[PDB]
Amino acid sequence: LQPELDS
Amino acid sequence: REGVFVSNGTHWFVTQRNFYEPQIITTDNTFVSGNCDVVIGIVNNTVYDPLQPELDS
Amino acid sequence: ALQIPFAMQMAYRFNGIGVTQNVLYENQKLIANQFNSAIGKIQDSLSSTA
Ligand SMILES: *[C@@H]1O[C@H](CO)[C@@H](O[C@@H]2O[C@H](CO)[C@@H](O)[C@H](O)[C@H]2NC(C)=O)[C@H](O)[C@H]1NC(C)=O
Ligand SMILES: *[C@@H]1O[C@H](CO)[C@@H](O[C@@H]2O[C@H](CO)[C@@H](O)[C@H](O)[C@H]2NC(C)=O)[C@H](O)[C@H]1NC(C)=O
Ligand SMILES: *[C@@H]1O[C@H](CO)[C@@H](O[C@@H]2O[C@H](CO)[C@@H](O)[C@H](O)[C@H]2NC(C)=O)[C@H](O)[C@H]1NC(C)=O
Repeated sequence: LQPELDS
Repeated sequence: REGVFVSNGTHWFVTQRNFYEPQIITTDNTFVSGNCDVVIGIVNNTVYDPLQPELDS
Repeated sequence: ALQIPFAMQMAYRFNGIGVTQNVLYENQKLIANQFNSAIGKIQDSLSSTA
């Protein structure tokens, strides 16, 4: 999830 | 991930194997392994990713 | 009797031994061969033995 929490 | 991929003639679902209860195919209904090049009888269809519309905000 | 494709039946029998079903579909030629060869050894044993 942490790469998508770049959003 | 557990169950079978089936089609009603137009759409693809995953069901448990001992009772017909169809679900939309998603990235948590399923697991990945490798390219489409290897598997005898693979088919092309969408997998919905439930995080993507949430993470769009 | 509910019909099921034989390679998909064998994928469920792989889940029944704790091996993930992609291990069958990614190795299906090698599992279909070697099954066929192991059956050939039954014929050769029963033909040659006494
Ligand atoms: C396969 O299943 C899909 C999903 O249930 C069917 O398509 C839907 O049918 C309902 C009711 O007629 C419509 O309101 C929807 O708009 C349809 N589309 C979707 C994506 O939900 C489809 O008709 C079934 N196919 C067959 C041949 O029975
Ligand atoms: C399943 O999807 C793949 C990728 O979208 C399709 O492969 C392409 O097919 C066209 C027409 O044969 C070729 O021009 C492309 O070069 C192919 N791309 C790749 C990456 O191989 C494939 O044809 C689809 N399968 C079916 C049965 O429709
Ligand atoms: C797993 O074992 C099989 C044999 O049980 C290996 O397949 C053989 O590979 C050699 C390569 O030179 C071929 O000559 C044989 O004909 C193959 N046998 C069959 C039945 O196809 C396979 O390479 C092994 N895989 C790994 C990852 O070790």
